[PDB]
Amino acid sequence: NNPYLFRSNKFLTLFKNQHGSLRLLQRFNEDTEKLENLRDYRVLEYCSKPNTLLLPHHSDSDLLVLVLEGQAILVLVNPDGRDTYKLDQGDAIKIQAGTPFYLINPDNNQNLRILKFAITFRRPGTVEDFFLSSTKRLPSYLSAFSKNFLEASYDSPYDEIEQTLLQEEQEGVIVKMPKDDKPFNLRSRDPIYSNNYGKLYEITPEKNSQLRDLDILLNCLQMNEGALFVPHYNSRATVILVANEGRAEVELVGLMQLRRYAATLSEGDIIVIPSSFPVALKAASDLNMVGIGVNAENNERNFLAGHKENVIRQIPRQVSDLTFPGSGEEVEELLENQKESYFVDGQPR
Amino acid sequence: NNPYLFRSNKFLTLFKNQHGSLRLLQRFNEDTEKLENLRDYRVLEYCSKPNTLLLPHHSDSDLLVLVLEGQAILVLVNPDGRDTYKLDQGDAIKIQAGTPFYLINPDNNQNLRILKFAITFRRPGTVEDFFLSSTKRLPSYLSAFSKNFLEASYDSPYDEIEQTLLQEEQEGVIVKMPKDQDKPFNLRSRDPIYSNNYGKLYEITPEKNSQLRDLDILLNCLQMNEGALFVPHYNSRATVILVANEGRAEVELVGLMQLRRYAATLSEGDIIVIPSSFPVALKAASDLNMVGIGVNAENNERNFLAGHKENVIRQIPRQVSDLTFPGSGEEVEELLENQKESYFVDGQPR
Amino acid sequence: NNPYLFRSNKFLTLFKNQHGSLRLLQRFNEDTEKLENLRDYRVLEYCSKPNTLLLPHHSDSDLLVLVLEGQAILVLVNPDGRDTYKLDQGDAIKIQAGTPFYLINPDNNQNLRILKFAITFRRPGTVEDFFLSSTKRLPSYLSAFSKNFLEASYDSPYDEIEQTLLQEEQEGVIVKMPDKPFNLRSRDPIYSNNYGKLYEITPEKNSQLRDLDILLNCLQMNEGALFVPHYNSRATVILVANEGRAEVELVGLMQLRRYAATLSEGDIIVIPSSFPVALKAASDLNMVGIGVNAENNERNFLAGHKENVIRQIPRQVSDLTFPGSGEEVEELLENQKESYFVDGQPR
Repeated sequence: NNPYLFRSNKFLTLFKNQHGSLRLLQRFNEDTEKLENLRDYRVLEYCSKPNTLLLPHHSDSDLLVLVLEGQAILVLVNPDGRDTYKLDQGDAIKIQAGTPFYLINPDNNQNLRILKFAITFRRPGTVEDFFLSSTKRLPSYLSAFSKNFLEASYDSPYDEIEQTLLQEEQEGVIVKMPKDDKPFNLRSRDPIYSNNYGKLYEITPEKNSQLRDLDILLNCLQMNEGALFVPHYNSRATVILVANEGRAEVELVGLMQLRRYAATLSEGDIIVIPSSFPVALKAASDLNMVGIGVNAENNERNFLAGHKENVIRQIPRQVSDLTFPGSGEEVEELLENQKESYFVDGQPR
Repeated sequence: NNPYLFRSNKFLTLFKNQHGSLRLLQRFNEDTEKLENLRDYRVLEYCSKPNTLLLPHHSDSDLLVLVLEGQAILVLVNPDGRDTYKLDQGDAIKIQAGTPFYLINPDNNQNLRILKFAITFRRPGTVEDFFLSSTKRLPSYLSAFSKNFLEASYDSPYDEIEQTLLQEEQEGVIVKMPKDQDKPFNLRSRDPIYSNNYGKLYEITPEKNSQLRDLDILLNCLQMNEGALFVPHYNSRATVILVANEGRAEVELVGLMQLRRYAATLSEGDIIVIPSSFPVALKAASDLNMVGIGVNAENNERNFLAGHKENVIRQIPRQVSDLTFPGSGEEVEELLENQKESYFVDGQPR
Repeated sequence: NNPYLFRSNKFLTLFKNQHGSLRLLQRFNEDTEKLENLRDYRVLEYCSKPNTLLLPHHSDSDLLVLVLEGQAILVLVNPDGRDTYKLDQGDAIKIQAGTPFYLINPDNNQNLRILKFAITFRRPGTVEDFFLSSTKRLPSYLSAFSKNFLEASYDSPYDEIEQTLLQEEQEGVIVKMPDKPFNLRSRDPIYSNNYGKLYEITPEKNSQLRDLDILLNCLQMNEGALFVPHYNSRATVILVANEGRAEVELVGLMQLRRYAATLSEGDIIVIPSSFPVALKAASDLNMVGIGVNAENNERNFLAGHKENVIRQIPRQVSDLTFPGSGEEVEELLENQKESYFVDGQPR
């Protein structure tokens, strides 16, 4: 029906128990040619309950980890030592491929919800995880080696090695904790658009060294019920837009023939907004959303309504008069009606 | 039959009326595996008559715009203001994806002929254009939005909005202008890299021009006299899309399992693709000028197999020549010394 | 069965005579989707006997040339002049695409064995060579041009041109004779104990490699030695058995699979990024590694004292991850004293 829309039911449950869930969005190009440009990227949700640990693993892929809800303790293990980070809501960090990490929800009441955005390069489109832990679904990758190699390696009898590393200890890879460069925040900077209806924060690869490497931008969209993000488009960034809280009425325009792709988004729903496609966004409730833009370097946002950054207002009358049915002045007058910019009252009068 | 040849009839007419035409060359990889390296690029012709306007639109693709014939006024609109450029014949400029522009042929007699070279990145191989204009073939992309959103957006009744923006005024996206009235750069802005009595070749490399560095492209303007021959050579890295602009060219291309020769006579509007490392030679049937667009251009080097200057065979020592070739070392060295001129030579039969 | 394994018989013999052979490994992705990441690269052997010449040609591809055995005289022809290089065993150089070169084995007794690693960009996965020489298998690419163009070009009669350039002189492309290169072992080895050395040039350290985003390593091990379980973060390494025989255990993936194999002279195993790998020397062996996606690569070990990531996991977390008590784990990882290379002899 709409190829740019990924309902929260298009997520595959990789793992689940009473402690938390790991879910994996289908390939962007599983169902359509129109997203060949995204085939290298995958999205994952990690919901975990209080006082949980995600057992040590490494990914074959680079991860952009982004805390939507709650607080987390991330530990990266390198051959040398280990780095520990408290991530609060809105914090993001890049976990290099090959780095072994584990994740803790310390809060005694607050759930944890984390968005992983995997950049694949080994096998494009596919994310493999390597867990050290023998569990029910899967054993330790150490167990894959022969009796000889393991014994020679650790200078130990296989019986010691098996009873100490390789036997199945835990049921799952999310377990209960005993009954008891750096990260950066989306909203660490001042919002690039901010009036009485909405804020939009944005970190660009131009401004953050972790993102320059990935050629990604992140933005945090906040709006009030009834507010409208007026028609605009990005020059370069293809933005994967994730409904975090609230419901959003989205209208997307594209193309042969002129097509309109509208949808109402609930918590967990994703729409892909290609570069140069005009888009508008009404808040059905107070909502915040999180955007991940690829091909982000040099991105520029052109508006088609409101006072500020309205490209149509920069078209001279002599040209307007020819382009449009209205006279040059008739057009210029209609564009001056709307006083606010970016975010406006989207309520029927 | 010849997969590197794109006749002028391989262009699809996107739009046409009595004011001008916009045409679009088929994908380079539509008909052969042999051009996978070009699948991200598309070529377009814009021929427009005097005192015409191309209505405001933006592309999803980066455009390299290049004026073959005439003069034009290009206006790039940004959210901040707008930039205006006079393009004369041989002028080129990069139009960023997402930039809304319009194009005017002001000359009261001279036609306008422009080459668009689209670098695609959103949907590889595909160029979409977004026109603000309600026309016969297509309505404004603004019209696509709901009655609610449009009204809320412009703070106006839909009646006003439809009559002012969305109603069809113009018949086409090329319209006649009313009666009673970084920066661009020229191919020939530098000195030609090869220049004798038979031919000139101008060349801008990404090494020398910041707009091209980004695209990893080179442009060259080839001029030759009837009967002149561009002697056998090849590029190391650059795969050149070669556009017959004026005159007719006898072209011999050598390639590969099996050894093949891909020859053809080229007319105004014809294109041949000359892969990297493929030996190529080119005789002028008439006085011709051509335009070259080379991809993978960074660090390109041109090796010749004939003439005095830059003839790689002349750099092979006699001891090795004698083994490589049937002739004695000296017999070879003597034969390569015969041809006195370089690059461009007399191509006339004796 | 094992898609990462390329036996020496999987090389296609492009040309052969009593003077030498040119052989070309099948596409990495011919038979499996699991190596999409390598589809731009091709491997070749050039084995030539003493006092031989490889006739002047240019490639459509960038070549990383690497001398496994013997010594060679490489001549690169540019439009201006020519550069001549003596390569000794272990020497490597990048021959840019389009550069015409020829190759000589001057030694009166030693064979020449060269590993060519082609980086393809024109037609991805395909290497074309363009020989100036008329031979039995193929004529000079000059012969392709018309009588007119050739005559006009060299300002000479076709008779002279044909008898001097275009006629078949030689039987084959290997005939009997009448910036700078760098050695794998030019630096100090990054790992060195009583069982093994590993040399490694990274793109970080060598500007010829920075361009190609490649690392090279020279692995030397003593019979019975074991390269303990490790993985690279980013580099996918094409591993070439040069001398000796190696037991290789490679672990990967929906299902957990082990890809073991015994490798002989000429055999290649591809070791993906993030796949744990271990390697026992059945005999004294040396191998050559070509790692792609090499920029910023990091090697994490799962056994031995130094650079063992499992040792950096704290007890409190270990206790949960593994069946053993925190200290049971900590103690077991302390048993093995040496690092990287260990005694692989069974108790």
